[PDB]
Amino acid sequence: DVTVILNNLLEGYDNKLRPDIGVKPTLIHTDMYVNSIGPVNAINMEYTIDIFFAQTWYDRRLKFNSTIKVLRLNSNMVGKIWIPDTFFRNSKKADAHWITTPNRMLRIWNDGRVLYTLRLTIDAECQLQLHNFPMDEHSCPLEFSSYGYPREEIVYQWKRSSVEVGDTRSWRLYQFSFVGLRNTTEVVKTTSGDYVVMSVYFDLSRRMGYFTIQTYIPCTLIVVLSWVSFWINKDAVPARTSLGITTVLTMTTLSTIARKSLPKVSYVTAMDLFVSVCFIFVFSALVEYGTLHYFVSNRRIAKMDSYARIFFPTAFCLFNLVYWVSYLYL
Amino acid sequence: TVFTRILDRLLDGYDNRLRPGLGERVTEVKTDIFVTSFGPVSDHDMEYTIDVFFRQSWKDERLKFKGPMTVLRLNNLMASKIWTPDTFFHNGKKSVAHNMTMPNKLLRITEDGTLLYTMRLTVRAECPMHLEDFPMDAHACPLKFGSYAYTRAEVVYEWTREPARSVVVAEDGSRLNQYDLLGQTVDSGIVQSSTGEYVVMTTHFHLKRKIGYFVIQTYLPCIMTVILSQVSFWLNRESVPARTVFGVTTVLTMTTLSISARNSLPKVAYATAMDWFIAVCYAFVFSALIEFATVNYFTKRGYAWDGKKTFNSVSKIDRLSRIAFPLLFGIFNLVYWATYLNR
Amino acid sequence: TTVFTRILDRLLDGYDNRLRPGLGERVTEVKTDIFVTSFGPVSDHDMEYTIDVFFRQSWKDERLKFKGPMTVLRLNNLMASKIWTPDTFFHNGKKSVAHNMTMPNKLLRITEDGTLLYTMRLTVRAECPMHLEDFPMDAHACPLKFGSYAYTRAEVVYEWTREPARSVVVAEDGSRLNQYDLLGQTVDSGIVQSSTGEYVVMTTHFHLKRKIGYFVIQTYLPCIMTVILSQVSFWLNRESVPARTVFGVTTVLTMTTLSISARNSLPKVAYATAMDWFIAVCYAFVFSALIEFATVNYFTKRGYAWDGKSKTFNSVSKIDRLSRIAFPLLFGIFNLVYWATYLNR
Amino acid sequence: SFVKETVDKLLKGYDIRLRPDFGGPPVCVGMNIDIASIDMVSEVNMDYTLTMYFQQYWRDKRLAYSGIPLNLTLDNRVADQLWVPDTYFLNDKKSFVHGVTVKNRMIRLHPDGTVLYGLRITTTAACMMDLRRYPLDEQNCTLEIESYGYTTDDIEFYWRGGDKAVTGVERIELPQFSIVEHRLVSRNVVFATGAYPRLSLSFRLKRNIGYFILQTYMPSILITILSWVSFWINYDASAARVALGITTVLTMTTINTHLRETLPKIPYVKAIDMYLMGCFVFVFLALLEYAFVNYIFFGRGPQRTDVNAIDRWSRIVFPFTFSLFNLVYWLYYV
Amino acid sequence: NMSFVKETVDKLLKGYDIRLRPDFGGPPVCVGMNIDIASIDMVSEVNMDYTLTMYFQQYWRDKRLAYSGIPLNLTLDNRVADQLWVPDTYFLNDKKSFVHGVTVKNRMIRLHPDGTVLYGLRITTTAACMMDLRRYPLDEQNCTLEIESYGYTTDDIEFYWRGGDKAVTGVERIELPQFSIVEHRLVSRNVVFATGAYPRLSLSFRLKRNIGYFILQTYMPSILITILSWVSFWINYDASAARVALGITTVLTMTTINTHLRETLPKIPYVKAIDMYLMGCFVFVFLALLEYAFVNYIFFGRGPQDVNAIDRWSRIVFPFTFSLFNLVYWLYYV
Ligand SMILES: *[C@@H]1O[C@H](CO)[C@@H](O[C@@H]2O[C@H](CO)[C@@H](O[C@@H]3O[C@H](CO[C@H]4O[C@H](CO[C@H]5O[C@H](CO)[C@@H](O)[C@H](O)[C@@H]5O)[C@@H](O)[C@H](O[C@H]5O[C@H](CO)[C@@H](O)[C@H](O)[C@@H]5O)[C@@H]4O)[C@@H](O)[C@H](O[C@H]4O[C@H](CO)[C@@H](O)[C@H](O)[C@@H]4O[C@H]4O[C@H](CO)[C@@H](O)[C@H](O)[C@@H]4O[C@H]4O[C@H](CO)[C@@H](O)[C@H](O)[C@@H]4O)[C@@H]3O)[C@H](O)[C@H]2NC(C)=O)[C@H](O)[C@H]1NC(C)=O
Ligand SMILES: *[C@@H]1O[C@H](CO)[C@@H](O[C@@H]2O[C@H](CO)[C@@H](O[C@@H]3O[C@H](CO[C@H]4O[C@H](CO)[C@@H](O)[C@H](O[C@H]5O[C@H](CO)[C@@H](O)[C@H](O)[C@@H]5O)[C@@H]4O)[C@@H](O)[C@H](O[C@H]4O[C@H](CO)[C@@H](O)[C@H](O)[C@@H]4O)[C@@H]3O)[C@H](O)[C@H]2NC(C)=O)[C@H](O)[C@H]1NC(C)=O
Ligand SMILES: *[C@@H]1O[C@H](CO)[C@@H](O[C@@H]2O[C@H](CO)[C@@H](O[C@@H]3O[C@H](CO[C@H]4O[C@H](CO)[C@@H](O)[C@H](O[C@H]5O[C@H](CO)[C@@H](O)[C@H](O)[C@@H]5O)[C@@H]4O)[C@@H](O)[C@H](O[C@H]4O[C@H](CO)[C@@H](O)[C@H](O)[C@@H]4O)[C@@H]3O)[C@H](O)[C@H]2NC(C)=O)[C@H](O)[C@H]1NC(C)=O
Ligand SMILES: CCCCCCCC(=O)OC[C@H](COP(=O)(O)O[C@@H]1[C@H](O)[C@H](O)[C@@H](OP(=O)(O)O)[C@H](OP(=O)(O)O)[C@H]1O)OC(=O)CCCCCCC
Ligand SMILES: CCCCCCCC(=O)OC[C@H](COP(=O)(O)O[C@@H]1[C@H](O)[C@H](O)[C@@H](OP(=O)(O)O)[C@H](OP(=O)(O)O)[C@H]1O)OC(=O)CCCCCCC
Ligand SMILES: *[C@@H]1O[C@H](CO)[C@@H](O)[C@H](O)[C@H]1NC(C)=O
Ligand SMILES: [Cl-]
Ligand SMILES: [Cl-]
Ligand SMILES: [Cl-]
Repeated sequence: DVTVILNNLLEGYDNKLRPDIGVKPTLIHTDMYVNSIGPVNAINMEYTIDIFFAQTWYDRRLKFNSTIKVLRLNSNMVGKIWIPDTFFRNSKKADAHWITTPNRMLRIWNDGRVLYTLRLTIDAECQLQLHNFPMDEHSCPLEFSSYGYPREEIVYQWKRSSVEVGDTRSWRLYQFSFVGLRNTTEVVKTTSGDYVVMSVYFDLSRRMGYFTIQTYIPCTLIVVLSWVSFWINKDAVPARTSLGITTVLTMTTLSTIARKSLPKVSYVTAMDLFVSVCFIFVFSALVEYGTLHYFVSNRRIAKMDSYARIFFPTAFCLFNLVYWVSYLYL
Repeated sequence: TVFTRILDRLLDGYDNRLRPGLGERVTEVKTDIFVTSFGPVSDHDMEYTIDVFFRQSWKDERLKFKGPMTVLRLNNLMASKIWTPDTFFHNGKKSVAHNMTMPNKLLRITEDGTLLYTMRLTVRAECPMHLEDFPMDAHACPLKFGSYAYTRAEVVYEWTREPARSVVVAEDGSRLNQYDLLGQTVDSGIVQSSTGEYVVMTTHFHLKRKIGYFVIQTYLPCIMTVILSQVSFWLNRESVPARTVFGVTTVLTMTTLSISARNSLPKVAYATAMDWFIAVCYAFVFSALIEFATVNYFTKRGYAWDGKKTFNSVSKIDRLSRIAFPLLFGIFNLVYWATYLNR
Repeated sequence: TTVFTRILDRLLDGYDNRLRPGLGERVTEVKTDIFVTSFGPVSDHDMEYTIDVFFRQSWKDERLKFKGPMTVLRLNNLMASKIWTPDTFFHNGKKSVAHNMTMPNKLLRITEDGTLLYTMRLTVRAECPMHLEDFPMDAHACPLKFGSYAYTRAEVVYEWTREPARSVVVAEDGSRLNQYDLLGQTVDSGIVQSSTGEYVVMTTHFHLKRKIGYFVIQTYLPCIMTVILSQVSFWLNRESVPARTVFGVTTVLTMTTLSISARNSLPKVAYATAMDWFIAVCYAFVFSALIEFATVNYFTKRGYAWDGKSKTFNSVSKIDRLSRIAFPLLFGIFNLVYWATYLNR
Repeated sequence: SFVKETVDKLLKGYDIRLRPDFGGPPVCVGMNIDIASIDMVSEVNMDYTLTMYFQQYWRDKRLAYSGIPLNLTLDNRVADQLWVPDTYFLNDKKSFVHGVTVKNRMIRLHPDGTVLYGLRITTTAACMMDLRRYPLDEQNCTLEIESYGYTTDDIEFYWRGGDKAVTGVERIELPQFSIVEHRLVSRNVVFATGAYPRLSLSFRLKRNIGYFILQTYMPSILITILSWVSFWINYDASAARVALGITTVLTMTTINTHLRETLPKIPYVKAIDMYLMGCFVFVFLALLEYAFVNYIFFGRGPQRTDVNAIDRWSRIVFPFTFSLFNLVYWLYYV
Repeated sequence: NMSFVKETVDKLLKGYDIRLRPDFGGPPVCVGMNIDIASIDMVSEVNMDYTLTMYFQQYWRDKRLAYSGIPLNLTLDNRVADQLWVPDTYFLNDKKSFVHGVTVKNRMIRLHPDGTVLYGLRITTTAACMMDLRRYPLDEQNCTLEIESYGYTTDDIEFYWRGGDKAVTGVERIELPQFSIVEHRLVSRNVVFATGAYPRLSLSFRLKRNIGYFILQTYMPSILITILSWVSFWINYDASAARVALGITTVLTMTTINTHLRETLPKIPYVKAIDMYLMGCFVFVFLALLEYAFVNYIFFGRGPQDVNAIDRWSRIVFPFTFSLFNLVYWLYYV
């Protein structure tokens, strides 16, 4: 009884023709369930995402009159009926799933409504404004639309529950915390025509736990250690010189991780500004002793250590006051 | 001859778009897993590899046959023309259905219309890791699977035997470098989605991270560097170059060790247990150099005591530091290893 | 038009694509020509290289002779798969790509006399085994072999279209090499005995010579200057015990840093190369310089050094004076022997 | 309904084996490109990856329909039943058509027979790079479009909207480069075998210098200045000057080793290599300077010109020569 | 003389059933196998797998494919393999594999007049072998390749190495960057289960890691740093700056050696032989520096209330104990 219904629906059917091709635009209602948001790759400016993509539209050619209300079908009928050519506009690489069978579902109601769902894994490009790193926040988008059908042919619209997520604790976000998400609608003009574009924006804020312990605190300690020489006597040339140049070597070693997981962007991130200023302070402390040693011994001038005992901590605390307020509250 | 004839008639009037017993009963699938090799686990990707012989059994009443034989083996061309469950792994990322040298699949039909469906797969599933306890972390990596298109009212999954006896892991195949497979927990359930309710089968593999490598590579070198910094408390206060070089080079050594240890861990942005231990070790080595700067501030005469005038007494800061620093560091180790190893 | 479409619709009447031309009568001779669009990067880590070529094969099939106004056809890729073609494969190829963007980058032309010209565009990744003992002063001959997979020399043979030297042509800008210099190629043909029979193999060896200037600036010169710096301490007065001690150890630490840095550039092999021997000898020279001062320090007596305004003072160590000559001379001799063992080849 | 019958009639008798105007003038194919993104500019592999919207325009009278005022956009699978140009990319290493949720391909018929064939393609395109001026280098990477089997007597290539056929270049943001300009070139390659059409799209990529100033050039300059501090230190402070001299050499070694691991592996001498070696030499001579200072005093002082003279002469020459080295280096590369 | 072949080849396939094995109701079909290893590459300790490329031949006699009248062995187009029965041979420890497909699929079918079928395949297989790297780098690995039928049991299909122990060639030509193939072995056993025995063929290799790199890069510099730490014992007890700098820099150098080796070497996160040696040398340099602290305190802390004895005993115990540690180390692992 169901075999006859399926056979009759495809009799005299052309999957190459849009439903109501010369009547009105085909309205497609889209629903998305985000299984997981994969790691953000700042080097490649992209993120991974696994979703359940559901599209709903009406196809008058698939109306069937019977006691059955809906035909719950597997993926073998996807290639027999017309399917929207929905593609993700910022997907660098995306793929469906085929284990153990194609991860696709097709349900057809008696009034011609079709529900088409498939599981997708998408690597979507995301342009990261890496200023203020590692105190940076991003809204990585996910845009999809039809490929060949303009706004006069295919129109997309979100459902009452557009995007659903899971528990957010099974996700693979290493560097970021998921803040929130938003969905928008827009029409984009191209040479082929005007297209309806659906967009989802995932707002991500970078977690700062690693950078404080690994980078900020050690760099602060090295700068404080370089201030020790201001209390060592000026006659202890081997002690102050070795302390000054070894903190420079330590600061150079620490400076090698300021730009490690991020691309070779040529603007100064917040992490690089802090490391560079720390390198200047330890550089200036060693130069401070060199100036003091030359003028005192090798011919106010002789009170440089007393001035540097207060000026260096004051200027470093003043720099930290400006630095942390600007990137956290400004 | 008879074997050929039954195969020709086996799919006459057969619609593979309809699940068996549609409109009469829910399709019952008895699953069965044989883990050949619980493959490598990637901390940097939060995913694990597993090699299994995934089995599924159900009844297709339309495929009953009469003949001298009792079991029919179907080739891959005919197996693709027969309805099979649309089983998928919920947490799988990119699995492989092996095709060498032929499709590693086998469909067998019993006389009463019972189908046994076996396939060899390399499932690359996901495992959500919370590495706050790293390297003393334990994880329960799941393997959830079920039907994609059929809700619980159409296709139902169950384990063929008792759930603990349905996932059989190979004794030889463990393939874990930094984990120990304590055991697996097997259970089923129902999940809720916008498209209905689905039967889900879960299998959790419990992994305990091995710590011996991290003790010798990170913890022991960091502990000994903290000891060397406190060794400076016994050097005489008049050896300013020696005590200065001792302090800064230990800080440089700690910095060298801190970077190396962090480079081994996956790039998470939250502080782990190893991060706190190194941070505290960084504080002790920092404080030892600060301690000498205070001792040197109250040193009066440059010369030290000779073999046989006034001479500097032993610093009270030095004498108390010889006790406070080792005792505080020993206290910190007692709290640290009790908090993370007793969980 | 109708004449042209009638020829295509009747060429394959009674054509058996399972049988090679002249099966049981003669030997199928295939003329082969390679144009190398680019010689891609060479991966010393994977011991492999990529090569973008236009692969041309010309043979004859008397079952495909046609009569009409034109003297050459042009088959679409659907009909190109209905006609027997040589099963040419690359013996050392690892993962080759047949481009089909935006359409299959193939072309099958049939001439009136039944001569087929088959051209395809391929990106072949072939394995190039290397002996990195003389690294970074090593030269290699990366091969590119191909032949019939299933047909022995009694059924299918391969010959170059023209003289072998002029059958493999490299474009003027086909050298996409950062680390090597392509010195040219040698083209040859031969026979291999297998477990399944004797097969014709067409061979092309690309001769590559590694560039040396990068390793001189990055590895050899810093190592030579580090060893020179270690021997500079011999000219410091023996009373500068802390100075000559930090001079020794920091030079050792510097040599440790350079040794690891230079080893990163070379792919991870578990045998010693010419760069390892140079660094190890440089390691020993820096190690021995600190041992030299340890002996000198053992025989120093007075803790004070010579004063400009001049008591009894230490003499210049005979070990120091002899090491001021022996160490620079021994390293010079080593450099003379090292740079003549590998460069002269 | 009426649209259904017209398409069935158009595709009935259509021979994919024959080009439009098969026996007559060459079919004139017009090409537009909308570049979605450029990424993975590789110096080691000498290639770059771009994603683009590739549109081909040509007229086939066999696909003309009347009585329908609409531009018939069809399912992508109809493209396999129609003749399309055999367009390929010459310098393409590896490319694919995106296929999620379906193959990213469009066919749009027009009443006059015009066919619009669109493709979303990600292509890794080879381009030889001259990196002897790295990081102050400028690269010109191209994309070559050709017909595999048709000569200029059967197919013609032009840029539809000549100077505006390629769009989206001005919106591309490369972390390491800036696109100075791009050019569209149309020509025929004249061979003895025949003339073949070719379309060439080329960009001029200029690497950004701000990154290397922060990571490679500024640290090296500061360490070189630090090595000059010993020239103001007293000659009798042997431990201080030796420690300062040899620690700057180790510090310079750490910088070079760090760059050799973070920068791409380009095994030949570049502009950055010339600078790092020059800085390593300057700190090398600063430590070597004190050896002369120490040996003149403690080696030839007893026998018995001025120890202070070598230091004072070094306080002027070393800063002067480093600026002289810098002045020549930057003029030669900028 | 091709018309006879064309009739014969078409006559063989007319009436052929691909779903039935040779001798469907009779004795098991014996399949002989040969392997010609083209190369082995990427023997990875981290992934615990190796990649090998081989020519995998299978031989069996099909009475239905026997022909008479042609004295030749009919080598057919490789696409005829889709029309014949072939064994369902797979590899148990295969992680991923593929048949090479340029310019065509790299497979061969060759019939013989008596009915023998030769089915060859050029396969690149990533196979998984568990590696015990506790003795690394002084470790010998044993990586195998298990070959089995997926569905048939020993009553329907039987495996054997064709020709004997020379069924696998090309092993002597295998070259690995960091291993030496000591030998290979061929095993033919039936795995007996409750359901029924299954034919299996096993090919195993013994890999021996080369030690030349580790001697000069890991062991030799570590030995030199340890010996250099003993120099302080011959320095005067009151030379605090020299002995502390020598002691603490050798500790830093050992850390630099150990941490960088951790970066370069493959990431195997459990205790290996190389870890023990580096840790042992780090204890000695720690103790040598700690020895001076005892000497310094005894002279300066307990002095006013002999430090020549501690130094002279350290000059013997440290060289002797480090010699003993190497003797114990190089005997347990070698
Ligand atoms: C340049 O050349 C390359 C190489 O040739 C081209 O790459 C090829 O591209 C084409 C077009 O996209 C592919 O064909 C379709 O593939 C899909 C997907 O399955 C394939 O791909 C999966 C994923 O591979 C990924 O990576 C590869 C690269 O490595 C990439 O190419 C690919 O796009 C993707 O990114 C594989 O996992 C999958 O293998 C799995 O499944 C196999 C069985 O399918 C199994 O044998 C394997 O072991 C493994 O488990 C497979 O390789 C196919 O779904 C699709 O087949 C459907 O559509 C065609 C359309 O003509 C139709 O003929 C088929 O019958 C089938 O449609 C039926 O099934 C549908 C799904 O159930 C259903 O929806 C339909 O309604 C229909 O059902 C009807 O028939 C069935 C019986 O068939 C019946 O039961 C029903 O009742 C009903 O009547 C195509 O095969 C090639 O796979 C791909 N090849 C390669 C090597 O990459 C590239 O495109 C070229 N580029 C250019 C510019 O020309
Ligand atoms: C990256 O690097 C590539 C490679 O170097 C650059 O590509 C080159 O760009 C230049 C500048 O745009 C191109 O030259 C131009 O070519 C066009 C087209 O010429 C073709 O068609 C003509 C049709 O009339 C025909 O006459 C030409 O034949 C002549 O020239 C060829 C050589 O190109 C020669 O072999 C023949 O014998 C003829 O002499 C050819 O078929 C041309 O129209 C341009 O002319 C301009 O300049 C002339 C100067 O006298 C002027 O008279 C014209 O009015 C016009 O202003 C010009 O010659 C070159 O062809 C490109 N080469 C390739 C391989 O693509 C690319 O520009 C670089 N990118 C960047 C961003 O810099
Ligand atoms: C890497 O590591 C693997 C695993 O250890 C090595 O593989 C092993 O190699 C050895 C050889 O070095 C193999 O031993 C030989 O095995 C054959 C085959 O045995 C099978 O068939 C026999 C009948 O032909 C049968 O008797 C065997 O049954 C035995 O094992 C079962 C196990 O359940 C047991 O129940 C039985 O009681 C038997 O003990 C089995 O089915 C065998 O024919 C050989 O016999 C030789 O030696 C015996 C004396 O021991 C002698 O009597 C014979 O005449 C003959 O000389 C021999 O046992 C071993 O089987 C391999 N194991 C596996 C799992 O592959 C591999 O060699 C390593 N690599 C390298 C490079 O070394
Ligand atoms: C991190 C430490 C920070 C300390 C910050 C605070 C530092 C601070 O306040 O130092 C002062 C004092 C110095 O102690 P210390 O023994 O080093 O210095 C002696 C002290 O100054 C005597 O008073 C001097 O004698 P006199 O009267 O002139 O004859 C004596 O001279 P000499 O006879 O030898 O020539 C000096 O050597 O230390 C404490 O009181 C230790 C408090 C507990 C410290 C507990 C620390 C754990
Ligand atoms: C790694 C090399 C190890 C070499 C180990 C070599 C060990 C070895 O043999 O040492 C002995 C001697 C040390 O000589 P050196 O110059 O170091 O020291 C002098 C020596 O001790 C005299 O005996 C002292 O004279 P005196 O009697 O008190 O008046 C003199 O006192 P003073 O005038 O300062 O007050 C000291 O300076 O060396 C050689 O003769 C060089 C041999 C060739 C060495 C060739 C080295 C290349
Ligand atoms: C977003 O999703 C909600 C919920 O489905 C829907 O009501 C709304 O129309 C969508 N679009 C915008 C722009 O909010
Ligand atoms: Cl992330
Ligand atoms: Cl693991
Ligand atoms: Cl190269």
